Amino acid sequence: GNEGAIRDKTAGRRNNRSKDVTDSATTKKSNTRRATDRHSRTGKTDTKKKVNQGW
Amino acid sequence: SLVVQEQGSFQHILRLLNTNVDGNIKIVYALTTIKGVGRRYSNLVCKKADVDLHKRAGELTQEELERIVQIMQNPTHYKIPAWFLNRQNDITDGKDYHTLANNVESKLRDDLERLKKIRAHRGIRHFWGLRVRGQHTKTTGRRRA
Amino acid sequence: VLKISTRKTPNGEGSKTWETYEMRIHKRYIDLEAPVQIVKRITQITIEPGVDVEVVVASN
Amino acid sequence: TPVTLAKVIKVLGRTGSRGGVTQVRVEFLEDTSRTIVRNVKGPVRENDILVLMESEREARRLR
Amino acid sequence: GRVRTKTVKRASKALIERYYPKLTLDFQTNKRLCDEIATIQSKRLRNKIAGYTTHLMKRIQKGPVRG
Amino acid sequence: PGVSVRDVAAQDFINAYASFLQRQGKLEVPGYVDIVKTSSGNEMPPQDAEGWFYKRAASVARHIYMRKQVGVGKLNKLYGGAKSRGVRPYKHIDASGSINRKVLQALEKIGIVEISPKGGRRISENGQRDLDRIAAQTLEEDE
Amino acid sequence: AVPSVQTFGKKKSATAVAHVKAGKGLIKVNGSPITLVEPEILRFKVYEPLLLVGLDKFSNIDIRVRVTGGGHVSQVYAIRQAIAKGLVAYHQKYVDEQSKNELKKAFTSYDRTLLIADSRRPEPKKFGGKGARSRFQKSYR
Amino acid sequence: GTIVLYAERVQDRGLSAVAQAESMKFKLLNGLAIRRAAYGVVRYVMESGAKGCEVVVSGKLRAARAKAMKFADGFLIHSG
Amino acid sequence: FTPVVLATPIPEEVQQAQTEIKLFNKWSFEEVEVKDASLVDYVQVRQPIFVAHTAGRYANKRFRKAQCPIIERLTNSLMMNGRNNGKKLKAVRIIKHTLDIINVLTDQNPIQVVVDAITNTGPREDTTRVGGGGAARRQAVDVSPLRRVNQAIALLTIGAREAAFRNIKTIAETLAEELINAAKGSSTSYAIKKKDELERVAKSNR
Amino acid sequence: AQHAVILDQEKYDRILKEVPTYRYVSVSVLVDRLKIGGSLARIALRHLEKEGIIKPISKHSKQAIYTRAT
RNA sequence: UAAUUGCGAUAACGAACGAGACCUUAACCUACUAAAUAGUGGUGCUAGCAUUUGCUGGUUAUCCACUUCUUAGAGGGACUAUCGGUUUCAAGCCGAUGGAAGUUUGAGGCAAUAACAGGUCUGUGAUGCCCUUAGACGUUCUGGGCCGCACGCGCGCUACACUGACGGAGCCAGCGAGUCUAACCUUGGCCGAGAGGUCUUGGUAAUCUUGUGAAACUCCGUCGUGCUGGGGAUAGAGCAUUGUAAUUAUUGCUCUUCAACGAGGAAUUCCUAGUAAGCGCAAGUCAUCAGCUUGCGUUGAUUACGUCCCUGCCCUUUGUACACACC
Ligand SMILES: [Mg+2]
Ligand SMILES: [Mg+2]
Ligand SMILES: [Mg+2]
Ligand SMILES: [Mg+2]
Ligand SMILES: [Mg+2]
Ligand SMILES: [Mg+2]
Ligand SMILES: [Mg+2]
Ligand SMILES: [Mg+2]
Ligand SMILES: [Mg+2]
Ligand SMILES: [Mg+2]
Ligand SMILES: [Mg+2]
Ligand SMILES: [Mg+2]
Ligand SMILES: [Mg+2]
Ligand SMILES: [Mg+2]
Ligand SMILES: [Mg+2]
Ligand SMILES: [Mg+2]
Ligand SMILES: [Mg+2]
Ligand SMILES: [Mg+2]
Ligand SMILES: [Mg+2]
Ligand SMILES: [Mg+2]
Repeated sequence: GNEGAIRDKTAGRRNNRSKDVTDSATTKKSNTRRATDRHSRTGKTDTKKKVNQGW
Repeated sequence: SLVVQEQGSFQHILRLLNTNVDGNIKIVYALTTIKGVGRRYSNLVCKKADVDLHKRAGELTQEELERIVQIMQNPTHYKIPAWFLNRQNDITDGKDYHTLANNVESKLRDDLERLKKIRAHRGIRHFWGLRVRGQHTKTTGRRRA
Repeated sequence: VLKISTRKTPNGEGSKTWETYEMRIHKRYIDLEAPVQIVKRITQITIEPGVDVEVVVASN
Repeated sequence: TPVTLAKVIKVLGRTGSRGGVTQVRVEFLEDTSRTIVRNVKGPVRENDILVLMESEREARRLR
Repeated sequence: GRVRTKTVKRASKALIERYYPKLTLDFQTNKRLCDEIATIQSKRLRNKIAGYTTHLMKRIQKGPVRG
Repeated sequence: PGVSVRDVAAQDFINAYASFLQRQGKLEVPGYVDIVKTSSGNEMPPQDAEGWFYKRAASVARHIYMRKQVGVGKLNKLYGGAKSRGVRPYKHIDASGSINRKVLQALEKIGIVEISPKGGRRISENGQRDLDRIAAQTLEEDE
Repeated sequence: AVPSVQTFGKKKSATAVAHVKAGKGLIKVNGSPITLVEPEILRFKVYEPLLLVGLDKFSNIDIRVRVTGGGHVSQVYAIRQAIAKGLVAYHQKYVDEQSKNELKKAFTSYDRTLLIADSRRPEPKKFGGKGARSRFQKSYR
Repeated sequence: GTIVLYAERVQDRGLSAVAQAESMKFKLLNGLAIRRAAYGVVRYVMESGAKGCEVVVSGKLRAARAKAMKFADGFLIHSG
Repeated sequence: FTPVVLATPIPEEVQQAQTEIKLFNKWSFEEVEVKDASLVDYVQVRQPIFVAHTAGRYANKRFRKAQCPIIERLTNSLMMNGRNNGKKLKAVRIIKHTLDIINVLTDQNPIQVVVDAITNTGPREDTTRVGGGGAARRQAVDVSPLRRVNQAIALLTIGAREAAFRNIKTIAETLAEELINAAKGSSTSYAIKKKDELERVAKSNR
Repeated sequence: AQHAVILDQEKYDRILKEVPTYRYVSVSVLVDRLKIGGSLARIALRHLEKEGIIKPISKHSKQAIYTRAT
């Protein structure tokens, strides 16, 4: 409970301040895939009949 | 208003309420260097003490200063209201104080303690050196400590 | 003039484009001193889809 | 300190890759009958008056 | 820029073609002629047109114009 | 010639009237004046202390003289201005209706203003009277 | 009734109506003399017509001006206009032409648009900026 | 009785966008070739004497990937 | 001048100086001449005016800038740096003051003193970044009259604006002092120093 | 804090004998004479006008301006 | 030329989509039709000052007349006009005059063909397929969470003061919005330091709130360059409002506390005239909450009126073994 919360050392600004900052903090967008936008991943394919039959 | 003269009458720096006040600064604002006397408070105390607010701290008869302090630490008797006051409704004797000078340092710690001692969140939050009025603490305030 | 000013997007992406619709309300009034007969003759007829006719009486 | 005044005749055009600079031909009043092309920085029209700080070094193209 | 569209310039031609007698160096009356003789759907376009059939009229008087 | 008050520069007038109300003695000044502030949108009180109640009264009078009727709600708006909300942008804020209402009540007991039908406070005949007088007084100091 | 004309003047959204009847030379604005006008630094802007054309000339007329709308400068440019226009309006119907023209000659030859209202008006803001041309800031990354 | 309905035919449906849309819908739904369904609509609107008419079908037929078509004829303006 | 009274009356200094000469706040436009050839035609003066305020359409054409009265140009230029954008009434008064101040020192038509500092601080020739290949030297140029007037106004006001910042002297005195010091360049004025230092560099790249 | 805020007797005499020769006198001018802060300088301006020396040829807040009497 | 906008050259001639035209709004009408829901002059009734007639007010009707100002119908107006310079004296551009207006009149609306695996299945009782479907991924009720804080990045707000802060006094907009089966916009009167409270009231609105007396701004004062009375973060203690509910403080007020910030490195944004910048206000959201937006008017500049250096794009020429088209 709350009694614990204050008694708990290893807490509050003081402690965090003395801890190095990770570098995931200063990173990038990561993006991951976008140069593959047009290259369809389905592996499938329509066909010239089924398209003709419909359009 | 007028051109005056004076002998060696006025003294530069004068020490009232355990703190030092520079002369050659208008007495209203001169008073403010005391903890717990903002501009408003000083202005009214001075108005209440029958003092001239054209005068610097330096001038002022000992008696005049005498009054000022007396009123400052009993604002209730000398018909200063109460809504004018930094500690209405104590929380123990529930009287109405106006805590001044070295005493406001104490009383801040007093309250900060009462919270922590009763374990209430605001207290815990104080103990942690965090913002306590509920402001977002993600982006703001990163120098400090 | 009744203005409504919305984003065009149904979502949120894109340069924030705004668009404002407006409905124009035109209101007129004509004062007439007449008997009882003509009034109804004049109100029942001249009726029109779109125009909102309203007839009040009295001096207050 | 010699002052040399020249009256602008004909606006020639813009040089300088940016283009703030304008080419122009002038005729000094203190002994006329002699033309020189100068480079200017400010906006210019015909009949404006330029102070040639030195009176003999005309220019051409500007990068 | 105040370059006239084709509709205008084309209408000026056609007018000057078949109404040179009548018409004038003056726009104001050339304006009014248009209302009588031709159908246009906006005041603006009519002016537009007449001010140019006027212009064309104005330098025909000083030698021909192609077209 | 014959005069009004409109024939007099606003500041020249109001100071002239101000002086007069002080120079007089008849008033009714609340008493909380000297500790009050004029508007929640203000930082310090008036620096005139002894006085300034005479100033607003004078201002308040002249305003009402210049119009049909006006109430507390309007004066509160007239006299209020911008209020620094600290680090948040400025917002207009009304001034206090205690000072004003009390000013209207004073001026009336002194008979410069009266209640009005329709609403609010109307200039009084006895206000017309005395205002047109001191205005004339103020123009005769430049004679 | 006496000889009288009404005119007006406009600048931004100010509009200042004048009445130029026949009288003994008063010059009031909203109900006070023109000598009281304020912003004060600009008083000579609204005196301006009177001195442009001879401080007399008003001896046979009265002026009342009523400015509503606009702001604390635009009202001055609007009231000066209506005054000067009122002076040319009157002469046009009650005095004679030459008098009128001489008067227009003085104003135009000086002029801060005394007879002719400034077409300048606020352009509308468009979305994307707090202004009409001004655009909200951007960043790219 | 304070509200009253009256049906009423429309002077030639051929010049009604809404009518011809609901026709197409019914053409396809009743199972017609796409170009057939679209062309007959265009060639009846024209037939009903219009100045011009255009029909778009966007979406997906049989193939997984979606396409669109424009079926137009005669005159249209697009602005103002 | 022969006076004149009507109903609501017009004051004596008002009637007097006005109808007579068309002079400033109350300074003479006549006399007051531009001691440097050129700059005339680009330093207005006549038509004369009462104050430097004017709903003037001076932008909508290239050179019409020049037809604005050179005093009101000066005041136009005072009213900047974000906090003071607009605020012409503010400005106008500063000039009215400034002129009075200048008048006290050395007499002279103060509007004339303005003319002198204006002329006296315009770079007769300057410099501009020409290419020539990455390593971009500086090609000397001869600057136009308009640029000479404009720049003078900016330089004059700016120097004062910076002097005025963060000290007891008022903005009207710093303007005045800059103006006076530039009336015949004492090289103790921000403007001249910058003018002269511009022509120094312009000369050394010729 | 750094001087010019009171009225040191000799000061008043400085203010009377050292103020001719000022073609220009105002608030800033008074502070510049290694003396008087703006405040008592402003009180000086009024009380140097108690009689002459200064001719009042300009108005107000912010700017005052004065010239030697004749 | 803003324009495949035109002129002109011309195996082309003459046209259609898009551009233009058109539409909306802002500008000009002492010309037209009118107005107690707009307003003016006169007159009655009436107050104050002067008195020699005068000046300044009061009175949703005590009457009379008008339509300048306000409103919105119908028209009119401009077509870069006249004149001039320049140009293949072509389309055009430039200047002077006049003009309400001469930068597409200013600002918008509308906007062809085509492309994208752009975003949106979390707007839809639009939707295919897959998933899940009673110990639910349906739904609802209680409580917490989206705000959590060593830190990186963006939009912003307020500032470093004296062209200022503070205090009195002057005192001026425009676009809006408002309550029926309901509690919306709120004048006025009192009470209260304030925030607010309370009694009444007008308005479903050119009628009442509201002349929205907005803010910058102007004036006379205090302060006097000192982290100062610039600046107002942080924090204590009290009072009130919204709501069933305010603790992790909804918001408002009062006293106190009084931080960084002394003009900002490399870099980077927006902008050409009633524009930029400063300044507020209404509206959306909204029980309560704007440091956001959409619009609005107020004050009102400096500097270009150019070019292809940078960046971005479009066009031609040219190569191609690409055409699912350099992903
Ligand atoms: Mg203190
Ligand atoms: Mg919170
Ligand atoms: Mg105020
Ligand atoms: Mg206000
Ligand atoms: Mg088209
Ligand atoms: Mg179009
Ligand atoms: Mg500010
Ligand atoms: Mg009309
Ligand atoms: Mg012209
Ligand atoms: Mg995708
Ligand atoms: Mg969807
Ligand atoms: Mg969130
Ligand atoms: Mg953004
Ligand atoms: Mg202030
Ligand atoms: Mg109480
Ligand atoms: Mg009711
Ligand atoms: Mg401090
Ligand atoms: Mg502060
Ligand atoms: Mg809101
Ligand atoms: Mg938002």
